[PDB]
Amino acid sequence: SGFRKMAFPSGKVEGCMVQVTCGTTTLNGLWLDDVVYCPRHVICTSEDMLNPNYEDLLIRKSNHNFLVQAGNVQLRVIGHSMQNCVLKLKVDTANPKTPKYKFVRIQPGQTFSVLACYNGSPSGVYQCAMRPNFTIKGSFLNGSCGSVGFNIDYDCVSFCYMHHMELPTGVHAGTDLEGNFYGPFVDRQTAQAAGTDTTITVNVLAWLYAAVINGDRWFLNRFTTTLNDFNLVAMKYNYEPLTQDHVDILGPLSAQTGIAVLDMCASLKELLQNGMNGRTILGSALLEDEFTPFDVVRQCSGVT
Amino acid sequence: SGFRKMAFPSGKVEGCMVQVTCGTTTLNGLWLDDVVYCPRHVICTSEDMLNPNYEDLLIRKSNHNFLVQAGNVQLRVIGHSMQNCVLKLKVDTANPKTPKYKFVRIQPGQTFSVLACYNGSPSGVYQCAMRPNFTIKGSFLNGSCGSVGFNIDYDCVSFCYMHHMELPTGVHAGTDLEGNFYGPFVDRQTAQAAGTDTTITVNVLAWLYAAVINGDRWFLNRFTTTLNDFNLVAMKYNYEPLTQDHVDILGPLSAQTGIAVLDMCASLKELLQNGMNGRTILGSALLEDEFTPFDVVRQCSGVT
Ligand SMILES: O=C(Nc1ccc(N(Cc2ccsc2)C(=O)Cn2nnc3ccccc32)cc1)C1CC1
Ligand SMILES: O=C(Nc1ccc(N(Cc2ccsc2)C(=O)Cn2nnc3ccccc32)cc1)C1CC1
Repeated sequence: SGFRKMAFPSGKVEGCMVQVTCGTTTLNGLWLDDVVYCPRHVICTSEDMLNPNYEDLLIRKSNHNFLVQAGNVQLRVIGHSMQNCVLKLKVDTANPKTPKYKFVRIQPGQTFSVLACYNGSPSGVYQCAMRPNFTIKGSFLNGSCGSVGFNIDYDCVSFCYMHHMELPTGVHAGTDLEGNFYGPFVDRQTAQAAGTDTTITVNVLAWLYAAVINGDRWFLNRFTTTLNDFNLVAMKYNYEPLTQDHVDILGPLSAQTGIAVLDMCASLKELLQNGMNGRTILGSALLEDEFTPFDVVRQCSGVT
Repeated sequence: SGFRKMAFPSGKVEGCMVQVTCGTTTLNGLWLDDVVYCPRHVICTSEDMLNPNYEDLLIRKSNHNFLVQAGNVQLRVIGHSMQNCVLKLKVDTANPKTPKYKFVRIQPGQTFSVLACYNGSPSGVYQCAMRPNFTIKGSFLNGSCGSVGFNIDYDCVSFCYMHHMELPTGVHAGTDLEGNFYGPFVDRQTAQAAGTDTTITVNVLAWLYAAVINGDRWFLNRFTTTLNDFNLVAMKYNYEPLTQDHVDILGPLSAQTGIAVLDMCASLKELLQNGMNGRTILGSALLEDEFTPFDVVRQCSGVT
């Protein structure tokens, strides 16, 4: 028992991190097979971030201008190309530590682990959620760009995120591994405000089921609700509207605990209306929304 | 910016996890050089956990009774010995993935990452603190025993914890890598209650400095306090008494922010007395105590 914000073991990803330097700028790259993936803003100078013309900036760069170092060994760059907001540096050596992998574009509300890196070296790993407003609340300092987000299914690493920027609000924006930004963000040093950060209702419910499984049950009540009644309350508290698809994914947790999804919704409704009253749930004094129903099942069953 | 409960990259530890089976029981072992370390209760049956005589139980076991598998390859056991509550299985092959390592016995209040494993395979990584009552609030299911806690300094892995048991209260107990239990716990299926779980005051203060660095400052006040005045309040709220050594370790954070340690203590005092008033600090509605002053500095500087 016990419930923790658990990240995937990062070893398979650590073996892919490299350092990419272009002129004065150094950031992280992801080396898979004979390609190194990195944010295209690696080619930008101080007077560029303001309004960069990446096509015009990339014209002044050749294969030899991109310095890729893996550990203490230099990789030879034989090709370079821009795909949306990422650069793909073709190297002459396939990464011998390349795991089985996929590039996936995750849905808002889904979770992933981030391996924060600096100068191609890993510093830490933590679990994140893609917010409904397509930002992530990460922990990144200058030099962390190119750090990636991922999920792992047995031996396959699904890369879903690459870190590119920090908005003036301290939240983070980035792309999938095809270089497409999550949300409306652009790789430009401009005021870009994130939209309303709504709570991932399906995840809070999954976490409430995790709490019941692990012994925290004070919040269980004698009430029930309907999807429409619950959604009226969810709207007021800037919670995502719950759908029948959400109810369906909560099915295994509902079956395991014997608490119908709508009864758990009624517990959530009362917690939203009345607060925690100074109490805690799984060591938290607020409703946790960064565990999907899949994460709860995985952690409560021990999937390796 | 941003602040997260970050764990160390687990790759160096993943390469050490093996599966150890003795009779019907399977748990995790740690393979470093030519030795596999695992909890000695791997030799116990159902009618043993109640009151096991490990010396008498180990007498009926030979090198061939301990099955050690690393991935899909079997290791040959050429020696076995019991050191306190761990078994040391000498194997004929040095682990080719053995990192530079140390065995350290951590102090209560210090933090570490846990690589949770099942059948020698890693499932996840999370950050823990050794509670002042020598328990850890982990996430472990049956089969997780032998999972280890560790810290990493550049390339050196300091192993500090090995998981052995879950107390009837859902908290976890374990040993250092010499097999000595943290706290008064014994590897026996008996009621063993943990003592009072006090809050790690030096860590809450370090987290409050992390909050100021990352922009959360509503809790800063116009007051100050003394060590004795603060400790009167800390006693009432089951917080660890703050010492001059604690003040000294908070020194770099105090210097970075320009907020004297005793002024931060006065903010903590008011938060203890008046609560959060429905507000949050670094996305938490309670005072976080599982970040040491070293963790805050490391995360806020980007040590890899
Ligand atoms: O100034 C340089 N580069 C350089 C500067 C800023 C950035 N930007 C914005 C940007 C994006 C596309 S263009 C400009 C970031 O937000 C990067 N970021 N991400 N997480 C951060 C956390 C803290 C601080 C910065 C962080 C990206 C690149 C060269 C070294 C001289
Ligand atoms: O029953 C067997 N072994 C077997 C049973 C219990 C245990 N024990 C207590 C114990 C310790 C020394 S003696 C008995 C644990 O607390 C292990 N633990 N740790 N985390 C857990 C989280 C959830 C459940 C159990 C957990 C250790 C070993 C053999 C497979 C048949």
